Amino acid sequence: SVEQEILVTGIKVVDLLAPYAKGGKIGLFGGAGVGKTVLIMELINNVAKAHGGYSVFAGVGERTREGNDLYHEMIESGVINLKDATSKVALVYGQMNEPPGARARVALTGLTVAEYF
Amino acid sequence: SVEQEILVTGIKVVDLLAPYAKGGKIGLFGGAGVGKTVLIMELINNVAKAHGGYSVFAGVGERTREGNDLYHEMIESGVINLKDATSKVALVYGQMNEPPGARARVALTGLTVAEYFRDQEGQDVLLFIDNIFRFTQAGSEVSALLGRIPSAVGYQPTLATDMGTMQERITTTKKGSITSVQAIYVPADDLTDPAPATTFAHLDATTVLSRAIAELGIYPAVDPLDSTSRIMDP
Amino acid sequence: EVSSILEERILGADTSVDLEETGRVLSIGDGIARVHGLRNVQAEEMVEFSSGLKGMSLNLEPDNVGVVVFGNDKLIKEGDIVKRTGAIVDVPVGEELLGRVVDALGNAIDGKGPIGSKTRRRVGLKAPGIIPRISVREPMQTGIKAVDSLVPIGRGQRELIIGDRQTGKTSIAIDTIINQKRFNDGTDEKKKLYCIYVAIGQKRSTVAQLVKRLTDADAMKYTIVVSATASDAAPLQYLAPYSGCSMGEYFRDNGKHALIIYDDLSKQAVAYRQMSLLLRRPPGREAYPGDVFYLHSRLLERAAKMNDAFGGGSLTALPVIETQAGDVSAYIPTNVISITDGQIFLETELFYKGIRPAINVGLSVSRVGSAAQTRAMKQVAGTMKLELAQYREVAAFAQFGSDLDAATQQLLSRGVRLTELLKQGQYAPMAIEEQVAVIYAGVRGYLDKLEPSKITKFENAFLSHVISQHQALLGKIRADGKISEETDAKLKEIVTNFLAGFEA
Amino acid sequence: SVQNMMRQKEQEHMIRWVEKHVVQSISAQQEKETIAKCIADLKLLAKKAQAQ
Amino acid sequence: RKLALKAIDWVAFGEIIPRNQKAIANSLKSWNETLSTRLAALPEKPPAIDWAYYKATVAKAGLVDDFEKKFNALKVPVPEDKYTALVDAEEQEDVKRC
Amino acid sequence: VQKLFVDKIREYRTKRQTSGGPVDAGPEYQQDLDRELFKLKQMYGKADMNTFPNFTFEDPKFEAVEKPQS
Ligand SMILES: Nc1ncnc2c1ncn2[C@@H]1O[C@H](COP(=O)(O)OP(=O)(O)OP(=O)(O)O)[C@@H](O)[C@H]1O
Ligand SMILES: Nc1ncnc2c1ncn2[C@@H]1O[C@H](COP(=O)(O)OP(=O)(O)O)[C@@H](O)[C@H]1O
Ligand SMILES: [Mg+2]
Ligand SMILES: [Mg+2]
Repeated sequence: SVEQEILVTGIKVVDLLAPYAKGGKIGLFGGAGVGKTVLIMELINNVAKAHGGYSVFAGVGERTREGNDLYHEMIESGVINLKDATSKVALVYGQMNEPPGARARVALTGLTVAEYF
Repeated sequence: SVEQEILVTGIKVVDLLAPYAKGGKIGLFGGAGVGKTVLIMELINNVAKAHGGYSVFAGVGERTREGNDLYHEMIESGVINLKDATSKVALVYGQMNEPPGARARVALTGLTVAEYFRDQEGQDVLLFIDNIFRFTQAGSEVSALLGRIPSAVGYQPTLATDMGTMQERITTTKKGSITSVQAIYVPADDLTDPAPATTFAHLDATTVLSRAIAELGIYPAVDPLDSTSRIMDP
Repeated sequence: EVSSILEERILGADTSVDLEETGRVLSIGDGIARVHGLRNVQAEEMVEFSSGLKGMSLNLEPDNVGVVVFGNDKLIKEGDIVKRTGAIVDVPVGEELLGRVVDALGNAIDGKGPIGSKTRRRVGLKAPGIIPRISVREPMQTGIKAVDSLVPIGRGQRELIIGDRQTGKTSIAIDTIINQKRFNDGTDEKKKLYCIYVAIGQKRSTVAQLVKRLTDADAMKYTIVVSATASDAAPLQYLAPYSGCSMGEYFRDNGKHALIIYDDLSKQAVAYRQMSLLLRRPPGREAYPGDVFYLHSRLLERAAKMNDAFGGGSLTALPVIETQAGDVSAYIPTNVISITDGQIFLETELFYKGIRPAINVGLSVSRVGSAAQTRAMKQVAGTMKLELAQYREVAAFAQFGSDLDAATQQLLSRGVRLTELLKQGQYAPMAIEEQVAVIYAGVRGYLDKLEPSKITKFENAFLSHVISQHQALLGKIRADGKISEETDAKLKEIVTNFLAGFEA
Repeated sequence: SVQNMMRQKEQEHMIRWVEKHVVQSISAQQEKETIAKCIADLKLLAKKAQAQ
Repeated sequence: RKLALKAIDWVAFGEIIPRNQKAIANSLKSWNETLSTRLAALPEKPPAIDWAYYKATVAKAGLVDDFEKKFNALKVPVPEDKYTALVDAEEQEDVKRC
Repeated sequence: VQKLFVDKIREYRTKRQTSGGPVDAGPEYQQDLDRELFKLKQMYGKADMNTFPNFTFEDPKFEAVEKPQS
C-alpha cells in the first residue's frame, strides 16, 4: 500500500489518542490484574461488526493453566461458539512444555491462517 | 547421628550469636588478611588442651613459614613431645610450593588419619583445616589439560561433585564424633563466587569475618548479622 | 528363625539365562563412558555394566554411544561388557511408599524393609492437555498467617519460594507438611492432602534431622521423602525431581490430592550442566546448555487440577530457588519465575528487624488471586491487603514523624499493629477459623489503643480463651465457610469482653 | 529393641561366613567341570530352538 | 469417668471486689482457663493394653510377664480432698454475712 | 545351576551347627554391640527388666483468703 490508513475499533481512548494504522504492528504493555484479556476479547467483537474480518490467536509458549481459562472466557462471551458456525476466532496454541523447535514456529502457523482471509 | 550439644569456647561473639556444637562442622569465612589463621590458632589454644582425645591438623596450600610457627608453638606448650610417647597432635602438610596435583590430595590425607581414630578406635577427634579453598583451586588448574570445557567464572565442570565427595566423610557417625573447624578463603570479598557459595550446604555454624569491621579496630571482626547456627533454638 | 528366611530367599530367587545386546567400553573418564556396539538402544534407555552399576544412554552417536554412570567410575575399566536391559527408567509407585525414605530410583535407604509396591511407572510422561483441566477453586491451607491472608495458594497452583540463603525457605515448606495433620486423621475424604519432599544435593545429616522433626509431629505416616544427596552421582540429582512427580501423579490419577516440594531446583540445573559439558554439548549463557528452559518447564507443567470426568484429582508444586545477593535477574531465577504463577520473596533485612517469617508482601503475588480463599478469610483480608498497602507508602515518614495529619498518624498506627499479627513462631501452624478471628480483631479497630509491644501477648492470651470458652463459634465458621450476620454480632461482644478486662 | 536389634547382628554375620567359604569349596571341583560343560549346551540346545 | 458442669464465668465471677483486689479475682478466672485446656489435652479414657502380643514379641519369658502381672492388677489412688471442704466452708460463712 | 544351588544350601546348614556362637566375629563384634546398646540404652532410659513402676502425686493445697464485704 502506498498510503497510511487508520483502523477504527470503536473504543474512545484508542481511536482518538493512539490510533491504529491498517497493517501496522501494535505493542500492548501491561500484564495480569490490569484487565488485558477483556481488551483482547472486545477487539475481536468490534472488527467483526464494523469491518467484517475474523481473527487468529497464536499462543507462543503459553501456560496450560492460562491457555485453558481463555478458552472458557471466550465461550462465556460469545466470540466462540460450540453450536453453530458463528465463531469469530481460530486458536493456535503451542504450549510451554514443548521442545524449543516447536515454540518458534507457532507464530508462523498462526500467520498462515491469517493470510488465507 | 542426630544428637546436638553445645561446645563452649570462651569467645564473646561466637558463644552469644552463633554457638558451636560438638560433632558439628564449623566454617570460618572472610577475605585475605582479616584473621582466619589467628582465629583457627585460638581454638587450638583453648579447646585442644582441655580435650580428652587426639587432634589432627591438615594444612593445605598455605605459606611454608606458618608450618614452622606451629611446630615451634607446640613444643614449648608441650603438645608435641620429642622425648617420649605422650604427644596428642598429628600434622599433615602440603603447602603452596607443591605441584598442583599435590595440593588436591593432601586434604584427603588429613581426613584419613582422622578416620582411623573415629572408626578403629572410639575417641573424640578434632580436625583443623586451613586452607580449604586451595582444594578447589588446585583442581581448576589440572582441568583444562585433562580435556574439559570450563564452566562459570573459570572453575571445572565437576566442581560441586568432588567437593561433596570429600565433605561427606567429615561427619559424626555411630562409631565416633569429629569436631571440625575449617578456614575458607573468599576470593576478593565476594561470597557469590562459586567456590565459597557451595560450601554453605555442608556447614552447620558459619562465622563470616569482614573487612568493614576490622578497619574499625573491632577484633575479632565477626559479622553479627551474617553468622548463623543450627542450634540457635530456645 | 534367621537361617530359615535366608534359605527361603535363595530358593525363591530366579536364576535363568537370557540373551543380550552387549558392547565393549572405549574410554571411561569423569563419569562418561563411551561404548562401541549396542546397535539397538533407544534414547534415554537404561543399561547396566559388568560390575553392577547402571547407566542411562543420553547421546546416540554414529560410531559410539554416550552413557552416564549411576555411581563412581573407578569400577569401570576399558574393555568391559555393557549389557542391555531393554526399558526406559521406571520407579515403583503406590500406597506402600507412604512413610518411607527412598533414593532417586525407589530403593529403600531407611533400613525398615523393601517396598511392597505392585505397580510401576515411567518418569518421562507428559502433562495433561487443555481439556482434562479445570480452574483451581479449593484452598490449600499452609498455616502461616501471612501466606493465607495476602498470597494464597489453591490446589493446583505452582508457587515459587524464592530468597537468599538462611532465610527460612525450608521452614515455610516444613510446617505446611505439619499443618495437614488435622485433615489427615479425620473423615472428610476430599479434604485430605499428601505431601512429598525432594532433597536435591544436601548433606546426609540434615535429612536425618528433618525426618526426626516430621517423626516428632507424627507427620511421617502420610509423607514420602526422596533423597538424592551431595555425595551421590551427578545424574542421580537429575532424575530425583522427575522421580517425585511420578509418585505425585499416582494420587492425581486416582481422584486424590497431593503436594510436592522441590528443595531445591537451583541444584538441579547445576547437576545437569556438569553432565552436558562432559558430553561435549554447545554451551550458552553461564555455560548452561540450550535446553535448560525445557528441563524445568516439563517438570512444573505436570502440576494440574483435573476435572470431574477424569477423577477430580490435583497436584500442587512448590519449588525452592536460591538467589545470590538478591538478584532474581540471573539465568535460572528468570526461567522458573516465568513458568510458575507467583513468588514468595523472603528477604534477609526483615529477618533481623524482627519480622519472622520474613515475607515481603510488596513483591509477593499470586495470579489465581482471591479465588482460592474461603468466604470467611476473603471478607476480612480484602481490607487488610488495602490497609497494609497504604502503610507501605508512608513507611518512610515513621523515623521522623510527629508533625503530620491525624489520618497519616492513624495509617501508621494500624500498619504497625497489623504487622504484629503477622509474626509467627516456628512449628506452630494455625487453623483458618482461628486465623480469621485474629484478623477480625485487628482490621475493625479494636487495637488502636493497645500498646504496640503488647500485641503479641494479647494474641496468645486471646487464642487460648476462644478455644476452650467459645468452641461452638469456631465450628460455625469451619463448617459454614462464610461469616454471617449472626456470627458477626456474636464475635463482636467477644473481643469487647476480653479487651475490657485484659491487663492483669 | 534388644530382641529384634540383635537378630540383625547375626543375620549379617551369617552371610559373612558363606560367601568366603563357597570359593574355597568349588575350587577343587574340576570333576564337576566335566558335567558343567555337558549341562550347559543342552540348555543352549533348548535355547537355539527358541529363535528357530 | 466423671465430669460435672459449672455456671457462667461472665460478669459476677471476675468482679468479686476486694479491697482494690481485682488481681485476685483475675487470678481466679486464670485457673479455670488453664485446667480446662489441660482437661482438653488428655481424654477421659487412656489407651488399651494389648496382652497377647506382649507374650510373643517379648518372648524371653518370666521377667517380661512378671512386671506385666504386677502392673496389671495395680491401683492408682488419687490425691486427698482435705482442702476441698475448708475452701467451701468459708463460702458458707461469707454468704451469711453478705 | 541347581547343582550350584544345593551347594549353597549345604553351607547354610553347617552355619546352623553352632556351639560357641560367633566363630568369625571374635572380640570385635562382641565389644561393638555391647558398647553400641549401652550407648543407646543411655539414650533410652534406666529401666529394669521386671520392676513395675508405682508412685503417687501431690495435688495443690486449695487455700482461701479473706475479704470483708457486707
Ligand atoms: N518463623 C521463624 N522464626 C524464627 N526463626 C526461624 C523461623 N523459621 C526458621 N527459623 C530459623 O532460621 C534458621 C534457618 O532457616 P532455614 O534452614 O529454614 O532457611 P533456609 O534458607 O531454607 O536454609 P538453607 O539456606 O540451608 O536452604 C533455622 O535455624 C531456624 O531455626
Ligand atoms: N586477634 C586478632 N584480631 C584482629 N586482627 C588480627 C588478630 N590477629 C591477627 N590479626 C590481623 O590479621 C592479619 C592476618 O593474620 P592471619 O590470620 O595470619 O592471616 P589470614 O587470615 O589472611 O590467613 C594480620 O595483619 C593481623 O594484623
Ligand atoms: Mg592464612
Ligand atoms: Mg534451608
